[PDB]
Formats: sequence, structure tokens, C-alpha cells
Amino acid sequence: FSFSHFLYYLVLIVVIVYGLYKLFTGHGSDINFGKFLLRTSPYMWANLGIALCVGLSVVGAAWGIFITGSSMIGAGVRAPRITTKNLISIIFCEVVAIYGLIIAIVFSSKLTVATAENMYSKSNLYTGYSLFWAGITVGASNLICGIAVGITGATAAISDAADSALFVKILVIEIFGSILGLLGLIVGLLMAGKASEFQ
Amino acid sequence: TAGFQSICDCYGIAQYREINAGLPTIVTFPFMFAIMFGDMGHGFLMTLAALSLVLNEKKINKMKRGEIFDMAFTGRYIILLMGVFSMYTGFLYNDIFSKTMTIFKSGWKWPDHWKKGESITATSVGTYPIGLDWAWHGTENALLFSNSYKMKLSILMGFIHMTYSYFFSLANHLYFNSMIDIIGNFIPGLLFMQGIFGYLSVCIVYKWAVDWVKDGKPAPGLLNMLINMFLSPGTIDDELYPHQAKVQVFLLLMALVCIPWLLLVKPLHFKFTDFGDIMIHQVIHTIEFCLNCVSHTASYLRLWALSLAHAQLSSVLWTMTIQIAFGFRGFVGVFMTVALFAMWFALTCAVLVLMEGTSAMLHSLRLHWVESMSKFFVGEGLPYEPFAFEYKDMEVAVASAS
Amino acid sequence: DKVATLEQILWRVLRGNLFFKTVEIEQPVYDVKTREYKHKNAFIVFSH
Amino acid sequence: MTELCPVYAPFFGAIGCASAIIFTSLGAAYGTAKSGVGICATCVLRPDLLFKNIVPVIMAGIIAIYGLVVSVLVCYSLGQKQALYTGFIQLGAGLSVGLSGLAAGFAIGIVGDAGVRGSSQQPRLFVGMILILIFAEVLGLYGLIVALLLNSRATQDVV
Amino acid sequence: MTELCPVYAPFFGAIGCASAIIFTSLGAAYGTAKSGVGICATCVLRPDLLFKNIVPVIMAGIIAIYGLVVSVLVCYSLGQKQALYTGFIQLGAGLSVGLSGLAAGFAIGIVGDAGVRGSSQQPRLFVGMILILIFAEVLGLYGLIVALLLNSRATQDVV
Amino acid sequence: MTELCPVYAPFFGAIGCASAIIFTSLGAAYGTAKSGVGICATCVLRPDLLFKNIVPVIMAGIIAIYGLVVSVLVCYSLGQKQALYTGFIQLGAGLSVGLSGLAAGFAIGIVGDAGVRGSSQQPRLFVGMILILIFAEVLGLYGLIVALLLNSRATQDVV
Amino acid sequence: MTELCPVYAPFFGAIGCASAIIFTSLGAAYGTAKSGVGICATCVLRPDLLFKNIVPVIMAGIIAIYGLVVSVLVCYSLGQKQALYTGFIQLGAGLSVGLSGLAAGFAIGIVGDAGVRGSSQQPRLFVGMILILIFAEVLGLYGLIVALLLNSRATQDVV
Amino acid sequence: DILSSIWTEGLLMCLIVSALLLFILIVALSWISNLDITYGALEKSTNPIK
Amino acid sequence: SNIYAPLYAPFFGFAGCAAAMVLSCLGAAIGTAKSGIGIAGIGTFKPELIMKSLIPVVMSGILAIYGLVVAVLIAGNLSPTEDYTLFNGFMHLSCGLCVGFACLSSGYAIGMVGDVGVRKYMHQPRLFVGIVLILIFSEVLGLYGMIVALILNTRGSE
Amino acid sequence: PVVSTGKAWCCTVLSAFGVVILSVIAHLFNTNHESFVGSINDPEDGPAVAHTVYLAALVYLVFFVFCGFQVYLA
Amino acid sequence: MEGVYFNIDNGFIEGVVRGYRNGLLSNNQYINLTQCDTLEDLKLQLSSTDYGNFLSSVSSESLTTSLIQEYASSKLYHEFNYIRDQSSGSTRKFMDYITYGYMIDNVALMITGTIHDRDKGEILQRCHPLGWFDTLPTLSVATDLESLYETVLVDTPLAPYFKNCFDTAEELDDMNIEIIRNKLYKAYLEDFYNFVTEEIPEPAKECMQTLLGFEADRRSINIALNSLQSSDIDPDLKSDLLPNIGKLYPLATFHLAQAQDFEGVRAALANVYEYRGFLETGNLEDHFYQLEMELCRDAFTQQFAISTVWAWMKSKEQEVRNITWIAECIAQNQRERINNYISVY
Repeated sequence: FSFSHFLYYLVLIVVIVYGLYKLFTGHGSDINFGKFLLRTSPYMWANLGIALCVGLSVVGAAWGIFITGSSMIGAGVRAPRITTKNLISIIFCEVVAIYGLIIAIVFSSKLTVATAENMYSKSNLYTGYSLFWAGITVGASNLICGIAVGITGATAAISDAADSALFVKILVIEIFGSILGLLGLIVGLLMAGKASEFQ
Repeated sequence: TAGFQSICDCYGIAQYREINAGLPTIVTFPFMFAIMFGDMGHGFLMTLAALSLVLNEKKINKMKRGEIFDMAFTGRYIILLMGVFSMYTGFLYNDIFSKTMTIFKSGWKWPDHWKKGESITATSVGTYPIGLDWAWHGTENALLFSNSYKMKLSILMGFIHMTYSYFFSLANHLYFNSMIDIIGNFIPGLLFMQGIFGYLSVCIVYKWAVDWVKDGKPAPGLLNMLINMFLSPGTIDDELYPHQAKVQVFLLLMALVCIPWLLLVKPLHFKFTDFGDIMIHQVIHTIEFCLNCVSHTASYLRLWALSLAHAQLSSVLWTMTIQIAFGFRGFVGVFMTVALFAMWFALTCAVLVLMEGTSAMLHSLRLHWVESMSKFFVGEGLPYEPFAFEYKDMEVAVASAS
Repeated sequence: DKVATLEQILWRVLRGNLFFKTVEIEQPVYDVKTREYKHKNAFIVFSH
Repeated sequence: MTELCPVYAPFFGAIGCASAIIFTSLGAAYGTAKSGVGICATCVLRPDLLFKNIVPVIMAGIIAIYGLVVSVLVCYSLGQKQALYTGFIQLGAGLSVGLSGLAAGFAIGIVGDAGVRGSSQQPRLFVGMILILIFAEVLGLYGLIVALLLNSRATQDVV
Repeated sequence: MTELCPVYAPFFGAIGCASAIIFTSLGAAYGTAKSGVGICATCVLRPDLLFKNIVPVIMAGIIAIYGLVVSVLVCYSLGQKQALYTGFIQLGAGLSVGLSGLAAGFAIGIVGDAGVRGSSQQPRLFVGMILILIFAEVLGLYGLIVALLLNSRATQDVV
Repeated sequence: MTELCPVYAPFFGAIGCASAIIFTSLGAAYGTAKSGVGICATCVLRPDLLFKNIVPVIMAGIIAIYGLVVSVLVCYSLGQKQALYTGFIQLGAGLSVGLSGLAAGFAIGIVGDAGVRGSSQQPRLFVGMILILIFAEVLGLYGLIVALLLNSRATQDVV
Repeated sequence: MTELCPVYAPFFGAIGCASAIIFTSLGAAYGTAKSGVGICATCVLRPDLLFKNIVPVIMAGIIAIYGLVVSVLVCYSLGQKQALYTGFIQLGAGLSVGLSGLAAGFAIGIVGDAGVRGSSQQPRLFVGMILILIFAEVLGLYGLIVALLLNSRATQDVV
Repeated sequence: DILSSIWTEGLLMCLIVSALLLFILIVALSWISNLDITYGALEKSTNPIK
Repeated sequence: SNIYAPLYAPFFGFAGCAAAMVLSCLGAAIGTAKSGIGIAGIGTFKPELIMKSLIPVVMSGILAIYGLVVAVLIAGNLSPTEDYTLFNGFMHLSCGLCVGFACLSSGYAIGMVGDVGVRKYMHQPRLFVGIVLILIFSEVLGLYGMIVALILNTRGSE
Repeated sequence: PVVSTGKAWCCTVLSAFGVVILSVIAHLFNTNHESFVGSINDPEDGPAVAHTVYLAALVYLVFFVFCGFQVYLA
Repeated sequence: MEGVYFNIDNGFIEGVVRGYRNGLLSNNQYINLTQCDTLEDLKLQLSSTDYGNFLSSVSSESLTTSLIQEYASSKLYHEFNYIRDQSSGSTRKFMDYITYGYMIDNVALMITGTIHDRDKGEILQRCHPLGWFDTLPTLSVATDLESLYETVLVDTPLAPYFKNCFDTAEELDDMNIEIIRNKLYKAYLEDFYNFVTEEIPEPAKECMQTLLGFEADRRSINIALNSLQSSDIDPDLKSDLLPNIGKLYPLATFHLAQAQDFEGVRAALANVYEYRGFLETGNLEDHFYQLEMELCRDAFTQQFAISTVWAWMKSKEQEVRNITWIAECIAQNQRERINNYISVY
């Protein structure tokens, strides 16, 4: 039983025995995590950053959209005047993917072609690291923001279907929760601010 | 003006003597459709489909149809205007069935001689009068020009739409004798969003107007300087116009000082004439008006978006089916191009007019419900619906009871 | 719909000495007390 | 081969060209399956609404068409002697369009099921279903745009 | 052997040639099993609808035929002295058609079960079932197209 | 440094000195939590038995005192230039007392909960609870003894 | 750098300085959350016992104060050119105080929830709740003591 | 200064990308496996009290 | 060149930026959503308590400001020209981990207590000062994480 | 031969677009436009494909005049 | 958290049940129903609510209190069957477990009517159409409880509940059937409690645990207050009727099992805090109804929970009981006790 925990425990035991054996020989520095970071191509880190950025942003957007859409469709059976009102709760989940688009358009202007000489220079390794971590920062922040705004949108659709006076008081919470994707946007623009192109 | 009124009334019934939003919608709705649907032949097929419904109006308003042909017939003038404006837009994109035109002389000139397989460049012997030049057709960097072209097109059109819809708020407040709303809401929002996002549009047009190679100056990046206007003020890498190190700081502090000048005057004038409800509602209006400047002007990238994807899917459909049947000499080639043109016309009428027209139609509708009518459209009122006599339709009334 | 229920009960009641047999009525048999069309069939059960 | 163009370079391009159509087919299959269960449960009572409710299945198939477009455009750029830059760009474009289409397919399936079951007993909910499904369709469209903008740079000034 | 054509190169081609028929057989088996349980539960009451409801099982078998086609076309291109480019292309084609057929088989199974159980008591739902099953069939067709377009480039100008 | 005294040698001593107090604190926390839930459920009806039932919490705290003793005695033997023999002995002593205290804490918690709930309605069960809890206490005592006998040999004739 | 003082040496000190406040914050958060749910369920009926029942939340916050103390004292001993001995000692001190505070926070949360819910209807149970919570507090105190005794030896005669 | 003779950089880049794509395929198949049919709307029931 | 600033050093500082932003945003979103469910659950019966009941949502929005401050202070020290040793990268990663996990735990506690305290507030109006008091006790955990990250930031650049 | 009226328009309209579209594409094959044959790819000969595209336009014309008189009978 | 994976299947069901919930009658609507003079005024007043056009196409003169409660119950039952058809997985199981508790009552009613030689069709009506189970009218044959069980009850979902009921082995009368039915409902509540504990997610888990606790406690107090009639019952033969779930089992069902008079039950319930407010005052059933409606009201504050289905079901049943009581007081000219409806909204 519990095949996933068996896989996790087996990977843990194999890693512990392998690292302990590389101690056992006296060659504990052959597991060299830093030399792996030098000798790996910076365009891999940059393109994983851009692709995982736009992918995680779209996943968070879709998540929020169907959470609020299922509840709004269900609550609009008796009160069909909630749809054009709580359209804005789907607007708030759709702008997350547009933030991911803006980040992808900014980052894709830095994917130039470098020379075989000074390929692994200081600026190129800096650019790969900055684009990778900035992309996954804004992508994970967009994912979490889309989930939260979708949950609050479903609850706002139910409360507005109760009576019309409640959606003004619950839409404020969506205004609170929608700033977090913009925080991720700002810090993703700021992490890759001083990174140059690939030259 | 009936179908566009039914469009705008689906969102909300306007306040008494407020400016109707169904009057500019008549032309601003099919044009924002047309930017996303920029094809000559697809707008031509859409006009033919519309004229099949407009040319017999008297025959159709006496039949019982059901829920699909109803939306087809009550919006026939919408489809007619969408098709005609899509003809104009697809003419300006130089795109008919994902092909070019060659109706003027080009502004680019190819070299004199080349071997079969040499990568060459063109030499810019003038400018092309109406539309994109037909010397961008194959060219293996056509997207590199077209994307930066149409993105700036979408940003400029979205800003002109927002700043035109915002003046209806001034024409409202001047009509209801509401002079505190002008000084408390119109001027702060006008200064805040013009001094940030119309300055970007002025910089886009100014970067278009200046020759950078002849002057020997490096062309700056407008996205880079828009980011560095807020995230590192004062520092400029490439210069655009002479005294811009101070104009950035001035516009930044003016957009800053419009934040405490908003959320302050409209409540504290009610105080000296606070309450809590006006104060909290004005804080919500400030935190909602701001952060919708950025979000709403980012939302106009859909005009670029659907245009690029419609062009690419139509190009792949042309090169996938009917392009195969052009090198097939014999009696088999006749039936091959017959069957492959039948497949191509069925696909370009099914998935590429009907299924991408509905999308861009309700995108032009989202751009008016959210981004455009959040700036002048107040909201709630009670519809007219007088007492009148009607036919009653018995079997509806039996289903209404049971 | 009830032939399997009949034979289940009559197998549990006749203890295993049932000689149930059924043939189908092809056309539906229209009901008056309800409005279901009610595919029916015949049956016969032998005992002493 | 060369330090800029090693021998393991077409692996990333082949993985991207596969993964585009793979993840868009998974998203389209989830959308088609969930919406089809909703249609078959709904249209026992209203068989006249059968061809009206077919919209979420079509909007799920458009995602697989997006993945097919990106897979063909990546596939016509593979080569034996390409660089790592081209393979990384092709892998990023494939992952972009694939996972965006997967998320859009999940949203289209869930919203289409709920919308068909709700619009069986409320005729005004069909246009709201179409609006929410269009908001679910532009996510895969955004993934398609990012994939095309990556693929347009895969072979510019590569040595 | 050679730096362009190493010795481990036919491994990826053999894995692709296996994985095509493996994942299409899993998809076809799920579709056949789910639809057959639906048919055997339905046709106790209506035995006259038995040969009319056999359509989802046939549309599940067409996916296994797709996998068989791609496995034969990959299998007639293996060699001892091929490049890594050819093995990567063959692995990508196998994964494409296999996972597309797996997704299409899951969708065909679920939609066919629901459609047979619904069409037992609503005769107008059969054509809607056929429409949704055709939308589930074109996904495996798209995987077949991507696999053929990859396989057509596996041996063009390879040294 | 030296082949007998490498540089990675204080790692095992620090891990043992941590793990002693860590696993004895987990065992004491489980015992205190389970017995305290039992006391708070029992003493609503008999508040006069509140300070009589406090015994399993004290016998759980004695285990954390054992871990504290072994952690202090290991901590006053660390050094920069110690051998691997000393680090292995310290790691073994820490693991011994920690996992023995964890097992004793689990037993004390479960037996104390059952014994308090049973002795609420049977006054002669309290001494049987004390007997079984003493049998659960000597396990952590045995772990303490094995840890002290290891630690007494960590620095005898080590070069 | 040096064989005694390598370059990877501040990694263990930074991990210990982080892990102290991380695991004590997790323990304090569990204690505060569980006890606060107990208080909010209890004090609907007896709002006069609201500021009397606030004790488990305070005894949960003292654990986060312990972690803050150890993190500041470790943080003022980091350096670029320190030994592995110092980094191992700092990592052991951080793990000690962090996991001891985590166990103490779990015990304080569970006992505080049960004790508040029990003392809503038995006024004599409050002092028994305080006794069991003090026995749960000394575990994090023991972890703090072991961390301070490790940290006092991190820089004695290190070359 | 090579990393390894058998665990080279190209092999590790290929394995890291393959592990990411296998992870997302496994997740999406776990989404597909939880997929139910709601058989109650596909049956009929008489209930002669009604 | 320098054995103290090798070129793989920025990876850990950017990892610190990423952790400090993402996990603080996660804690703020958990607190905001979990409290807003209770705030709109009480909204049908007594809608007059919603405008006072927005304390746990404003309270769990400060945690994203904590992560914002620490992320921009870490990202201000990174540059493709400076020295930037490995010690500075380990310190930046420890800053990010401190702020991220402290704000995650604090946001979880704020969400739990705010949900149950707002749902059980429609009955007893004297329960409010206890709500605000326990929320103040839950807020200070992210503050402790931000204090140790400020000290690690000013320690690491030496 | 059951009804054969709702499928008459589907073929007459298809043929009416097909004649015009393949006629103008064949006329653009004939005069070498350098956008249909202006590269190293698909056509090379010129009017040799204009031949069969005008043939297909003639075949669409006889589709159109066949199905256009069957719709006339209703 | 709870709002993450819930909506994937249950978001539409939750929204529709909240929409059903918004049509519960509030206090002003019950006062407007109280102010009606004749019964046609009650029909016209109910027409402007969520009920409306439900007594359309009946009559203007065949309007009776029994007809009104029949149609007001049938609307409830059709809405429940719709929500049960639109579900799958664990929610479908959960609603089947809601149905089984009425199946038990139909079993007891059919056996009891079979003892007194009544008609099949008389007992087939007034037999609660939600708990149907197709082989139900076959319970009118073969009086002996075994010859029911070895023939028809093993193929029903009530088969694992007769593990105690085979102690007496004779023909049944009115007290044996009630002992049987109490053992059924005991085993039933413990089956459904162990179902909720292991599969239902957490915010619905705690709400369903406290609602099942109240169901068990109400039936325990009812069995303890009905068992002191004219018989001799061993406390070993009575403690097999009180369920092992609730907030009064660990020790307070013991004093209910060992009790002789009414004061023994008062002293048994004297230590449980929520109780001992009930026996020293008037209608003892209205306190259980009021406390059930307050618990069901507290169940509507959780949003991502399928406790909403159970809470709405019980609230709508109380609503039908209130409209039946008001219709009786209107039609019989007994306006003195018309304000004894139970309204919490």
C-alpha cells in the first residue's frame, strides 16, 4: 500500500546511502553542486523561467475562473441577475494571465545569441539565474493569487445571489486579494532589472 | 440603434438622463471587433452572411425560430457593420485569405543579384501609402515587425478609447449640477492617468517620428523606460528628448500627489457642510480607480492577441490543405484540388469565421462592459416597460403554470 | 424491470425447486394509470 | 560537433514538439469528457437542446488545434546540426502552449458541465456560460501567443 | 562509433516504437472496457439496440490502429548505425501518438458509457453521442499527424 | 587534517547532541498531550481527582529530563579536532536515548489516557495504572543507561 | 580557503539561523490556532471568561520568543572565514531549539483547546490546565538550554 | 574540471527536463482518473406514491 | 580569480528573493481567503457586522508587505558587476527562508482564528476584543521573521 | 431520393464560391505574380498548374449547374 | 484548504442548494400566513413565495389541509431527487445514506400494518415516497421476521443492520417491531457516523458529526422516556437501543439505561450542559425541534461543505410542518395556538 510514500522513502534511502558512501570513499566533494551551476547552459535557466512563468500564471487563472464560474452558474438558476454583476470576479482572475504575458514579453527581449568565447561569463550566468528565479517568482505568485481570488469570487457570487446589497461589501475582499499578483509582478520586474542581454 | 441598445442594456439599465452608452457602441463595438478579425475575405463572407438576413426583413419577422436564429436576426446590422469594418481593417493589415495584394509600388528594394540560397536584405527606397507593405510576406522576420507594430496599435487605440469614455463623466457632472464631483473625481483621475499612460502614447508616436540611424543616436526602449520611470527614478540609459531627466520626476510626483488629493476632497467637503460611509466608499473608489489604470490598459493587449492568432491559424490552414495540391500533375490532381478546396472552404467557414467571430465579438463586448463603462456608467435605474396589450402564446402559459 | 426480482425472490422462497420461465412481449404495453410505455413479458411458475 | 551546437541539441526540440500536442490533447480530452457527461445527463429530458449545448466540446477542440499548430511549426525547424539555443526555445514554446492548454481545458470542462446542467432549467444562463467559456478560451490563446513569439526567435542570428 | 552516431542511439528508437503501441493499447482498452460495461448494462432491457450501440468500441479500436501504423513506420527505420537525431525523432513521434491516443481513449470510454446509458431512454441522443465521440476521435488523429510529420524528417540529410 | 581525525568529524556529534533532546521532546509532548486530554475529559465530573491524576504528565516530563542530561554530557565533549570514533559514539548515544524516549513517551501517553478514564469510575485501578506506567518508564531509563555507557568510552585512549 | 575553514562553511550556520525561527514559528502558530479555535467556541456562552482563557496563546508566543533569541545569537556569529566546526555547532543549535519548540507548540495547542473547553463548565480545571501547560512549556525551555550550551562553544579555541 | 565522466552536464539537463515533464504528466493523469458520470440522471425510477 | 566570489553565487540570492516573495504571498492569501469565507458566511443574517469584521483581512495583508520589503531589500544588493561573495548568497537565502516560513505560519493562524471568531461573532457582540487580541498575537510571528531577516541582511554585506 | 432539398443549397453555394475563387487563383498562376511562384518551393512551372486549377473551376461549374436546377424544382 | 478541490464536482450542487435555501420563509411571511381568514387566502398568500403556482391547477373548492401538505411535501421531494440525480462519487453515497433512514421507517410501518391485517394499498400510500426500495410491498407477506429476512431484506441496503435483531424468534406484535426498529436505527446511525468520519472532508465532517450527535441524543432521550411504560425491561436489554454516538454516551446513556421513574431521567440529564433545560417546562418535542433548527442554521455558515444538503432538508421539512400547523389552525377555527410555529430565519 501507499506507493507514493514508498517511492519517497526509497529515494530518501538511496540518496542517504549514496552521499554516505561518497563520504566513505573520502571523495565527498565529488558531489559538487556548484560546478553543476557553472557548466550548465544559461539559456536553459532563462527559457525554463519564461515558460514556467506563463504556464503557472495561466494555471492560476484557470483555477480561479472555474471556482467562481461553477458557483456563479449554480447560484444563477434562481437569481439570473448575478451574471453581469459578478463578471468582475472573472475579470480579476483573468488579469493574472495578462501579468504573465507582460513578464514573458519583457523577458523575451533578452534572449540574444552569445559567442562560444565568453559564453560562461559573469553577466551571462547572472542573466540566466535572474530570469529563472524572476519567472518562477511571478508565476507562483500569480498561481496563488488566482486561487485566492477565485475562492472569494465564488463566495461573493453566493452572497450576492442572497440579496443585492452584499456584493459591494465582499468585492472589497477581492480588491485586497488581487494586489498580491501585482506585488509578484513588481518584484519580478525588479529582480531582472539589472540583468543584461546575452552577449 | 435597437440591437446595440439591447447589447448595452444586458449589462445594466442606465440612470435617468444619464448619457446613453448605446450611442458610441454602434461604431466602437464592430471596430474593436474588426481589429481582432483583420481579414479581407472573412469580413467579405461575414458581409454576405449579413446581407442574406438584411435583404429580407419582412419575411423573417413573422416566424417562430428558437434562441439561435433569434440572436442571428436581432443583430443583423451588428454583423453588417462588423463585416464592413473588418474589410477596412483587413485591407490595412494587407491580408486576404492569408495572402498579400500588390496594389501599389513597394517601399523596399531587393538587391541586384544573388545566388539561389543567399540571405539578403532590402534597402528602404520609400514608404508605402495605405497598409502594410507587401515586401513583408515571407521574409522570415515578419513577426518581428508585426508584433511590435500591432502591440503599439492596440495600446494606442485602447488609450484613446479610455480617454474618450472618461469625458462622458465630465459631461454627466456638468449636467446634474454636481460641481463637487468635478473637482473631487474628474481632475484627480484625469491628471493621474494622463500623466502616466498618455505620456507613454506620446513617447510611442515620438519614437515613430524620429529617424535614429540618420541622427546616429541609439533608439531607446519604451518598455524599459516605463519600468524605470517608477522602479528607478531619475536614471536614463538612452535619451529620447533633451530635458527628460526632470519630466519623469515631475510626472511621478504629480501622479503621487493625485493620490492624497483624491480620497480627501469629496469626503471633507461633505464634512464641512467624516460620516464614515462616504469616507470608506471614497477609499474604495480610490483603491479601485487606481490599479484599474494598469489593469485596464494591460487588458487592451487582446486586440493584438486575437489578430496575431487569427492571422497565424489562417496561414497554417492555407499551407496545410490547399497548398498540397499545387504540384500534382495528372488526372489525379484535378480531383485532388477539388477535394482539398472543399476541405479548405469547409474549415475556413466553420472554425475560422463562425468560431473565431463569436469569440472576438464577445471580446469587443468585454472591452465595453468592463474597461469602457467603468468610467462614466453610473448604474442602477428602473426600466421603462409600460402597461400594454400583447398576444399571449398559450403553450408558454401552460408551461409557465406547470 | 421486475423479472429478475421475481426470480431472485422465488429462488429464495422455493429453496431451489423453481421452474421459472419467461417469454417477451415485443411491443410496449401502454399504461393508463401511469403514462409509462412499459415493456412487459409473461411468466409461469410450477409448484405443488 | 561544436561547443555551440552539440550533438544532444535536437532532444529538447523533439521533447517540445511532442509535449505541445500531448498536453493540449490531455486538456481537450478532459474538457470533452466532462462536458459530454453533462450533455448526456441533461438531454434525456430536453432533446431539443442537444445541438445548442455542443459549444463546450467545440471550445475544447480548439485547444487541440492550438497544440497542433505549435507542433507543426516546431517540427519544421528541427535539424541535426542546430544549436542548444534553438532546442531550448523549442522546449520552452512547447511547454508554454501545452500547460496553458491543459489549464484551459480543465476550466472549460468544469464550467461547461455546470453551465449545461444549469441551463437545462434556466434559459437565460446560456449566454453567461458562453461568456465564462470565452474567458476560459483566452488562456490557451495566451499560451499560443507566447509560443509563437518564442518560435519567431529560434533561428534569428544563430551561429 | 562516431560522435554524431553513438552506440546507444537505437535505444530511443526502440523505446518509441514500443511506447506507441503500448499507450494506444491502454487507451483502446479503457475505451472498450468502459463502453462494454455500458452496453452490457443497457442491453438487458433493449436487446434490439445492441448492434446500434457498438460504435464507441469501434472508435476505441481505431486508436489502436493508429498506434500500429506509427509503430510499423518507426520500426522500418531502425538501424545499428543511426544518429541520435533519428532516435530522438522516433522517441518524440512515439510519445506523441501514444499519449494522444491515451487521452482520446479515456474520453471515448467515458462519453460512450454515458451516451449509451442515456440513449437507452432517449432516441434523439444517439446522434449527439456520435458528435461528441467524433470530437474525441480527432485528438488521436492529431497525435497521428504530429507523429507522421516527425517521422518524415527522421532521415532527411542526416550524416 | 588527519586520517584518523578528519574535518567532517564534529557533524555526527552535533547531530547526536541535537537528536537526543529532539526525540525525547517529541515523546514527552505526545505523552503530555494524550494524558492531558484524558485528564480534561475526566475531571469535569470529579474535580477532586484532578491533582491525583497528574502522574502521567510528570512521568512524561522525566523523559525530557533524560534527553537534557544526555545532550549536556555530549555537548561538553565536542571539539574541532576530534576523531570519527568520538563522533560515531556521540551519534549512537544520541539516537539510543532519543528513540528509546520516543517509544516510552508513546506508551506513557496511551496508558495514561486509558488509566485516567478508567480510574474515574474504579478507584482500585489507580495503582495498576502506576505499575504499568513504571514499566513504560524503565524503557527510557534503559536508553539513558546505554547512552551513558557509550559516552563513557568516547574519549578513552583515542589518538 | 583552508582545509579547516572551507568556503561552504557559512551554509550550515545560515540554515541553522533560519531553521530556529522557522520551526518555532510553526509550533507557535499551531498552538495559537488550536487554542484560539477553542477560545472562540467557548466564549460565546461565557464572554466573562474571555481574558482568563488567553493563557495558552501567551504560552505559545513564548516559544517564538525562544526561537528569536537563538536566531539573533547565532546570527551575530556568522562570518565569511569561519570553520566547519562553527557551522556544525550553529546547525545543531538551530535544529535543537526549532524541533523542541515545534513539539512544545503541538502539546500546548492540544492541551489548551481541551482545557478551555473543559474549564467552561468546571471552574476547578483551570489550575490543572495551567499545570499541564507549564509541563508543556519546559520542553521548549530545554531546547533553548541545549542551544545556548552549544552556542557557547562555537568559537572557543577554534583555529 | 569536468563534473563527471558518466553524469555529464548534457545528461543531467536532459534528465531534469524529463523529470519535470513526467511530473506534470503524472499530475494531469491523476486529474483525469478522478472523473465520474452521475448515473442518477441516466436512469429512470417509477415510485408509485408519486 | 576570486575564490570567495565564484560565479554561481547569485543563484542563492535570487532563491532568497523568490522564497521571501512566494511564501509570504501564500500566507497572505491563505489568511485572506479563509477569513473572507467566514466574513461572507455571516453576511446573510447580520450584514451590519461586515465592515467591522474586515480586521483579519487587513491584518493578513501586512504579511505580503513584510515579504515585499524583504524581497526588495535583497534584490537591491544584486548586480552583474559587484563582488558578491558566497557568504552574501547564503545570507540572502536565509533571509528569504525566515520571512517566507514565518509569514506562512502566521497567515495560517490568522485564517483559522479569523474564520471561527467572525462566524461565532453573530451571537456574542462582546467577543470582539478577544478576536482582536488573538489576531495581534498571531500577527507578530511574521514580524519576528522580518526582524531576523533585517539583521541577516545587514550582517551579510560585510 | 427522399427529400433532397436541404442539401441542394449546401452544394450550390459551395460551387458558387469555388468557381470564382479557383478562377482568380488560376489567373494568378498564369501571370507569374512572384508571390504564388516567387520562391524555390511548391510550384516551378507556372501555367502548368494554372491548367489544372482552371480544370477544377470547370468541374465546379458543372457541379453548380447540376445542383442549381435541382433546387429549382422546389 | 476546503475551497480548493470542492467545486470540481460540487460547486453547481452547492450553488443550487443555496438558491433553494434563500426561499426559506422568514418571520414576516409566517405572520402574513397567520393573518389569513379562509383557506383560499392562504393559497393566495403562499403564491407570492418560492412555492408559488404549486396549487395552481387543483381547484377552488377541493382545497384541504391534507392536499396542501401532500403538494408541499412533493415539491420538497422532487427538489431532493433533482439534487441527488446531479451528483456522483461521495455525494451520491451521502444522499443514499440520507434516504436509508426513511427506508427504515417504511419497513417498520409496513410490518406494523401487516400485523393488523390492513390493505396493501392503504399502507402503500402514507409511506414516505423518498425511501422506496422496489421490493417494499413484498413485506406484506409471511408475518414471521425471519421469513421476511431470508427472502427480501438481504438484497436491500438495510441488510447489515439486523445483526442484533435475531434474538426473539416468534410472531411479531407492536412492541417487538419497535424494539427491532430501534436496533435498526442504532446500527444505522453508527454506520453513517463512521462513514462521515472517514470520507467527508473536514468542515463538513465536524458539522455532520454534531448533527448526528443531536439525532442520537434526541432518540436516546425519547427511548428513555418511552421505555418506562407498562413493562419490565432489563438495562442490558435497553442499552442495546441507545446509539454509541453523541455527547451523552461515554457515561450519560448509562444512567438512562439504569432509570425507573421520570425523576431518574431528570437526574440522568442533569449533568449534560446543553440538556436539563427541557423536562421542567412544557412541550418537550418543541425543544428538540428548536435546537435542531438552531444547529441547522449554524450549518449554513460553512460554504464549502455538503452539510448544506442535510441542513436544508431538515429546514424545509420543518417549514412544511409549520405550514401544515397554520393550515390546520385556519381550517378548524382554532386561532388560540396558531403562533406555535418554529421559525429561526
